[PDB]
Amino acid sequence: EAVTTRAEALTIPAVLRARNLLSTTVARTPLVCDGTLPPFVPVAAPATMQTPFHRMLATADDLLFNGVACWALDRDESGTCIGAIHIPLDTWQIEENTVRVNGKAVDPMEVCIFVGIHGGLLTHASETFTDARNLVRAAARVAQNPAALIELRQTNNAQLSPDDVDRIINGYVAARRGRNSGVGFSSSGLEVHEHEMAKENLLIEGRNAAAVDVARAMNVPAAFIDATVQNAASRMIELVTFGVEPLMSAIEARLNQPDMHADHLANPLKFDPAALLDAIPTT
Amino acid sequence: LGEAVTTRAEALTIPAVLRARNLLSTTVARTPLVCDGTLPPFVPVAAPPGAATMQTPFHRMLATADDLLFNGVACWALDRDESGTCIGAIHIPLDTWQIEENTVRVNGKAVDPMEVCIFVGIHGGLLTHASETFTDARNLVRAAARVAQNPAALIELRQTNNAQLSPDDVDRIINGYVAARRGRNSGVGFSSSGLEVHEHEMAKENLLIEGRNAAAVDVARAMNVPAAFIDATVQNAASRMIELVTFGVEPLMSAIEARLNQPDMHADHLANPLKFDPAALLDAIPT
Amino acid sequence: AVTTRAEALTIPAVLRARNLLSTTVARTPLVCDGTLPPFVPVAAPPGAATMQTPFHRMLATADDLLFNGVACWALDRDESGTCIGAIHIPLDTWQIEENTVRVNGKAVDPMEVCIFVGIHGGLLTHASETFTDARNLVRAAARVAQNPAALIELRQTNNAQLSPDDVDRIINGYVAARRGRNSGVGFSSSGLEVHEHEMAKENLLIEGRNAAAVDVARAMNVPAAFIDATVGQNAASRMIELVTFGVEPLMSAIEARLNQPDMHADHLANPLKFDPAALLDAIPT
Amino acid sequence: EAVTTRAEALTIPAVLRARNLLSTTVARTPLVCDGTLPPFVPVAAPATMQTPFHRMLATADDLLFNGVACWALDRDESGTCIGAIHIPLDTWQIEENTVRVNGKAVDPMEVCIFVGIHGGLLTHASETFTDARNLVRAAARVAQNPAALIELRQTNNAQLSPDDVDRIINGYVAARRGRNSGVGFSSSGLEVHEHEMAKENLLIEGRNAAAVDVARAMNVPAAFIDATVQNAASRMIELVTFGVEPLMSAIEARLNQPDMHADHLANPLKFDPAALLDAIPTT
Amino acid sequence: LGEAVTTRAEALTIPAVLRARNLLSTTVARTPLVCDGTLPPFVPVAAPPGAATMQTPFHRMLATADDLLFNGVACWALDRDESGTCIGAIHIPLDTWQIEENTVRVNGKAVDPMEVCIFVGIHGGLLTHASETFTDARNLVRAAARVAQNPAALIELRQTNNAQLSPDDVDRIINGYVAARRGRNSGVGFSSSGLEVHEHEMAKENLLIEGRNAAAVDVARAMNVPAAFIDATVQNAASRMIELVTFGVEPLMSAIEARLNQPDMHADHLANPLKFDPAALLDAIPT
Repeated sequence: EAVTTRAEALTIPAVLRARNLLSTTVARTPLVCDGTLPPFVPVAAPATMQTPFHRMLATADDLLFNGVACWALDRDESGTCIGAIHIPLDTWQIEENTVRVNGKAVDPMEVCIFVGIHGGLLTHASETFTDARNLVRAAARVAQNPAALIELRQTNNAQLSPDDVDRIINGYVAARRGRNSGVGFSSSGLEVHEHEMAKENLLIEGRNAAAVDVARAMNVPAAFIDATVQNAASRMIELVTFGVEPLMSAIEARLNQPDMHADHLANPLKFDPAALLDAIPTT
Repeated sequence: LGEAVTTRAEALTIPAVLRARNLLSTTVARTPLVCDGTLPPFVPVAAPPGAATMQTPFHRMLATADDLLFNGVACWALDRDESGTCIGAIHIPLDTWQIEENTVRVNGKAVDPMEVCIFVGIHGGLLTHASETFTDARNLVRAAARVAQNPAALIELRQTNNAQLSPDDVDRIINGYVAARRGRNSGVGFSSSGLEVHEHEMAKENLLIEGRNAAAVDVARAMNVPAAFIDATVQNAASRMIELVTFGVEPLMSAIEARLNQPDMHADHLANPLKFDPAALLDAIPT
Repeated sequence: AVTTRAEALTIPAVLRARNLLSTTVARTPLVCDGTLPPFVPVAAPPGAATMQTPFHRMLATADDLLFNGVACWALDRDESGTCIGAIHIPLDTWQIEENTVRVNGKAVDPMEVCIFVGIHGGLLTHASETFTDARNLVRAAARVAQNPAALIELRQTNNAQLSPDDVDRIINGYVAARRGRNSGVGFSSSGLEVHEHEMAKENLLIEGRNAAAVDVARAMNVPAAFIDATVGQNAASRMIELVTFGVEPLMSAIEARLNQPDMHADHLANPLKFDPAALLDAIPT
Repeated sequence: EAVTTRAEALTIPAVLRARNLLSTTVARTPLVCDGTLPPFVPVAAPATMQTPFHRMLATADDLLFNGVACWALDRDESGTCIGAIHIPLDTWQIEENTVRVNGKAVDPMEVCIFVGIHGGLLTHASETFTDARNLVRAAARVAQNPAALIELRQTNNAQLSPDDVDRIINGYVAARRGRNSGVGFSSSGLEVHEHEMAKENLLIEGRNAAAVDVARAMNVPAAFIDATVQNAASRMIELVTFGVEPLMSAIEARLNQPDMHADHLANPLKFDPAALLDAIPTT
Repeated sequence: LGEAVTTRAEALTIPAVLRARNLLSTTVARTPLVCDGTLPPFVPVAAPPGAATMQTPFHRMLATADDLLFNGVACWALDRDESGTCIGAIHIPLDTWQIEENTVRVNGKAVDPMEVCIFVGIHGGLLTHASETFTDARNLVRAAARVAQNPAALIELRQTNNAQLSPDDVDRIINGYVAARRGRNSGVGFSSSGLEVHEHEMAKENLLIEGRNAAAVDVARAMNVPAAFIDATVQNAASRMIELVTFGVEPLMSAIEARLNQPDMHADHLANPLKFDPAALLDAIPT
């Protein structure tokens, strides 16, 4: 019941909330340059269009969850890359040293692979995500059924077959699972005794702790996802400085390599977070 | 996993570790290396244009910060040309190099000292020092998962009666409870006559609640970051960054600088030393 | 008991305290009104794969002084007899038998080493109990959080005749279950009852943990707020705070040694000083 | 198990922390004078060198712990004292009126003895130090073994030899001391009963109280050693004014006597705490 | 010790006493004595250059403040030369002088009144007045040491059975518990059949906790210092010093001044009185 996939991760609201603060901001922020902007920047797909926004957003998710991302390049201008589109992770892999898209081995120059700032959440945060999800599930089982263990205790001296008891147990299971709105009959001398009574404060406290741990794994501060432990421009600056900016740096790094942007040394490509603050309306 | 936390992978599954790591290593990685003289070729170039090691200078530093933090040492494998001038350098993984006596071996083959640059950290690595506190940190979360719903570690089945019971009779009810405790039959078990279940070893919820936070602060401490930085409980971005840099990152940056400023790496270290530029991080912050 | 540095450094507060102290010394320049003594910029001579940088010499020296109260440099002297390089050497490689110093086996000329003397006899002597306590306290909480009972009693209720081995294996049953033998299910056989005694005091453990940490800070001459301990500012202030009370005592000890004729000829007129103001200049604006 | 020695005192972190705040500051602060500084000020040992820093530090510790300190003087200049080195306490003593170093009686002018501001901590603070140390030891015994007294209570009517019971007791001792992870077997009718259950709050509260009492004996304010009940320059001033300055006054007193500094009346020797504030870096 | 706290040595083993003492007596000692006229010879000179009483003027005042505080009186033995002008004065211990009728005796030998100067304090000495509160103060700490681990002062061994037991039988189990209570056998004792141990006289932890602080405040009160000054619970250095001087020390300084400003000690007291200069203490504080 582990959380091993993105789909599963995204069902944890903290994960989803952090992921948008992070991915969305990257996709929102433009790439910028002194001198001529590489043609792939404003153009993804010239069949199925993919907007530049979506290319970045997709890329930002890949790097976060899986630690790696691939663009498919259209280098036309003999040499230069004039478009790139994001392509899903299950659509490429790296064999020994070769790279293969759709199972067909590809020329290295057809492709741009990104490496992230670690191996990806699905590798490192699987445990914490699993805990965060489970905890909310624990609270729902136990809100009303606080005792994990129920004992049916015979006090008379009748000898009952295995089957007899299997039957006795079954009536109380139905009653728990809601039959007759939770009324059960203990037949003759039997007494129910509840054991392993849930520790309420630990579930409560643990829930926030889970939320803080998610914020941690995801590199956004806990206050940002309303986990308990400033104007818009302040928070965005804060979010960018400690949260988003490391993905941006990894992404710029790749992009500023000779295969993508041959004038990178003198005129490096850079994300422009300042653009986001300018979009903020003025009081 | 597992038992103790002894590998980097295990540790990074602890969110406070991963968060303390991101703050430390990514800052280092983002921070430009800078010189009043002409800048050394290796600084802008990690992997050369044509290879299957597309290591960027950012990932080179990042991996290095990590190596230093967890293992206490790091290696770059230098590309020296025929004049002996290092024109690029890549970080290589710890498991691919070593030192025997005075010999550096990379991939099992001894190598010229000069083909390599080895960095010594600020201690012996968190994998040596903080291994116990990481185990504790991770173990605490798992206990709370077990414990929250099943607080009592030990169940006793106690006979209160002289009732004749075969061992098979007992085996049977033990199994039914064992099934319950794994959650089959919706937690319901049966106690034959005169037999009573008693709960023992009830967990201390407060110990576990405080312990969790305490575990976090101890991770913060081992990793040389303030606990409020990882949201462990005890202003603007520019101040937070200065604080992080001043006490968290400068020791690592200082160590890296130290090594880079030796003559095999930067000959002109004395007149024009090669320094990280944290001011660059602040300029990047918008207003 | 915690008797070695290795063990000490597994206490997070010890590590944290030590980084702030030792690394801060290491980053601080030794500066001179005259021209610099040649050993200051040079520790290990030029070399090729790894070597002791001057930063690491100081770092290593700071630790030595802190944990053991003394530290040694192996001096490199020119034909004029002045130190033009100094390398920190590990403590398990030198001893001081008489007024005579030996490194590895051999006795050595006083002029080949520089021995520093710290501000006390070292945490490893003075703070061994606190370190031990701090460590054991964290381990206690880990045992205790799920097994709060210090003593379990298995009480025989009937008058069956048990044998030492009978008893012996019955305990083993419980030790087993306490390890998780049938989901921590044990069977109390109509003459047995399990009783828990000596329930752990959690507050005293929760408070004691913080108390331990504060004791560590005290021992290491750092404010408890710096290692994030609790007791019922901008980077610049903290550095100053950390330097004035935290680190200046070491620097002063190290300065005293360095300001001697074997090390620094012009010390009377132009003494060698650490320059903590450099640490503040480094802080971006 | 009393704390009667310095070594033992220095194992109490509060004692150690106070001692450095106190001794270290004195050693750090220079001696100063209008007109010519006595030659012994900058020079201790011209065999085993002792730095001036160490001379003061050593002296400051002696006066604090034992209330008394000795320098060994090298008066060369026929009359004047041109060097002094600190010498350990077990290296000198005062017989009836004579002073003896290493068992050999010495000329009074070979020696400079200091008297402190009281008889020394090892005399007055032995009890408090003993309590402070013990308290932490109490908490460690009792964290997990809160009951000081354990009773093994026979309920059957068997007559047991002294030896029998000696044996019974022994099994429970092992179990306490950790054998079988604290599982013990009470054989037949015996019941364990725990008595003298530790008073938790008193150990907790008492610990801080111990720390405050140490601060008290040592003449530093409790906040300074992080005991629970301002920029650098403020605290140093505060520390100097009420903490260090009394040792400094005792030390100046001796030094400003004719045997050491013959121009003391017009040009008295003085500690210069202001030097410490000047060393503080400027924001 | 002991029983009551009756000697100065016992009292000084109480940290609040020692701290209140240091603040009071050392301030007095550090504070210069000062005159608009020419300054009396005795002020700069306690012990002359050649003697085995190397008493400095600082220790002279210090000892005197102490004498006054604890015992209510102090003596200086004056060195008067043949003109009768006092050229130096040393403090001498209380046990070496006394007054019988109108005669002062030093070391058992009557002496000329003029060879001596005796100071009268502000009360009869804390050793008279505060003896009970010092006992209480010290006793409170010891109780908490006993009590913390062994809260119950009295153990009862109670027989619940008509069981025949020799006195020797009883003596035996009493001894085994007595051993336990001293900590032999790791606190474990044995109760023979029908015998039960019962705890009685459980200490009140709060009484002891509050009592401790209360004891401190009462020490503060007896010694004329504010409790926050000894960190007992209820700004800058210059203000703290003024406060201490104004209410704590000036009465003692005032008393000493009084005596010094009589004609046998300072003839010109009227025109140019001899005054302590607390301002000097403030000037010594750096900025």
